[PDB]
Amino acid sequence: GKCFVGGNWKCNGTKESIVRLISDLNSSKLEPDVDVVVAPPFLYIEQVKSTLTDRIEIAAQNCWIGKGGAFTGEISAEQLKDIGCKWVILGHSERRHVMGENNEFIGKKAAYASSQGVGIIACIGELLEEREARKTFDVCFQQLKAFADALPSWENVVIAYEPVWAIKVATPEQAQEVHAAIRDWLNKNVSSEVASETRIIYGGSVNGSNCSELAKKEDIDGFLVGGASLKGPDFASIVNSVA
Amino acid sequence: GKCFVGGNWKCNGTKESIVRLISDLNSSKLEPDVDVVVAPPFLYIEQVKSTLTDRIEIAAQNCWIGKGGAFTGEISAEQLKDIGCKWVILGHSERRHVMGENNEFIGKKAAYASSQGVGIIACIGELLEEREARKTFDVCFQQLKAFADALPSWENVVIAYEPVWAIGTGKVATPEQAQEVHAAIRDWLNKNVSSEVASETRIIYGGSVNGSNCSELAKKEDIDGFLVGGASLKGPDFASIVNSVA
Repeated sequence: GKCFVGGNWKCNGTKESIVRLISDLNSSKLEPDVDVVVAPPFLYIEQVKSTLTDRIEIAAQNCWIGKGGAFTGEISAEQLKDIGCKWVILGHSERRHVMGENNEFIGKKAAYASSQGVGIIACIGELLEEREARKTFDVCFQQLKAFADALPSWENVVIAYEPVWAIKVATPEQAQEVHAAIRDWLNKNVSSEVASETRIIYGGSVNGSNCSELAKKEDIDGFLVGGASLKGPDFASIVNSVA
Repeated sequence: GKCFVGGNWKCNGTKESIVRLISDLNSSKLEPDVDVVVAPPFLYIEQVKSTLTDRIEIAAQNCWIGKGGAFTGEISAEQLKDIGCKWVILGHSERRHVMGENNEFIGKKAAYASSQGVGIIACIGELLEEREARKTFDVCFQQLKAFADALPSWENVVIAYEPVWAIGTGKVATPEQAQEVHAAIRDWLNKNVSSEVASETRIIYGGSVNGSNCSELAKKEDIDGFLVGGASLKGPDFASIVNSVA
């Protein structure tokens, strides 16, 4: 098994800014035993695939619930396959909470994307109001079950825990607390082999100056990086922290 | 005062299929003095921009309500401007009725994309039940109002009337029915915005347009062109639709 670091560029970047980011990612020294993924906005995925080192695999940030057709504005998983993505981010907190995506909806995307041979970065996490109600685990478990009930296999799936409730700062102990509970849930509700093989990555706010103490935690297998992924040096330091 | 014909490819296409569609579009002869636009899925916009005749301008099919940032999965209007789009489709019936976009949400996108210098294809239209209740105009007028209240300028705005019962159903509106609504839209613009906006703004018909039925629709006084769904995926068919509006 290998640790996993994904860079979610979110809704950011231009042709010019992405040339510079690709330049700095290409010149980075990245340790070889980490799986590295970046997720550009749809428009720029071809430019990234063409000029970024093939040591880094490419993810998209979303897809539609089913095959293509009369869904203006949407991108299908078979199109993600066609353009060269190996991964798609599903259930990101911003799509759940700004954009209203519910669990059944996200579950349909996971079933369909995996059916097209695209890996899933499956995002889960609870709001501040839910943690306060002592429902951290109820919410994360309900979200995991929706992925589990839809997926044909866990082989090409990574789980990202997003402490949405922080937005204070989550401690490495609070992060590890959830990652352990997630891995336990897999053990009890899927299998022992899935529980040990599935990477569980931390998706709270992470940069090159706070990743090292999170990386030491037993059930933190890497990171889903937000804003720090827009800068080569910061991102490379996060990659190298889990090597 | 030019007619306007847009092709909405929707969620369709691969590199390979789009090569074939681009080849067919490049090989057609398009009558001059028609604004022609195609809307590829986000992934393929660069490939289209690079290899499709620059006679045809490029649209995107959606964008976010405001500037970029922490909006995973979304494309901002300044990114559309960066990549070479001159138009974005907003308020398409599929985003309203399948994906839940409401009038105010759509209006925010329209205002923001306009602020980035991207043209608007503003879609309105009524459901089968609403036409059955004789609310066609109520609904269309409310949808126009939401665009008019949000838009800080009507430069580079085109209105697309899509009778939702006609999208992908093969039940095209008759030329008489379409003309009736287009006339009402233009009168609404005359009364509620300005007579300059009313006479200048292209009002295009969407809903099962194909190479057969475009000629009689194009004859109507207030139908200024088309927003083409399924037929835009076939190069020769789309070219005959462009050529109908001369």
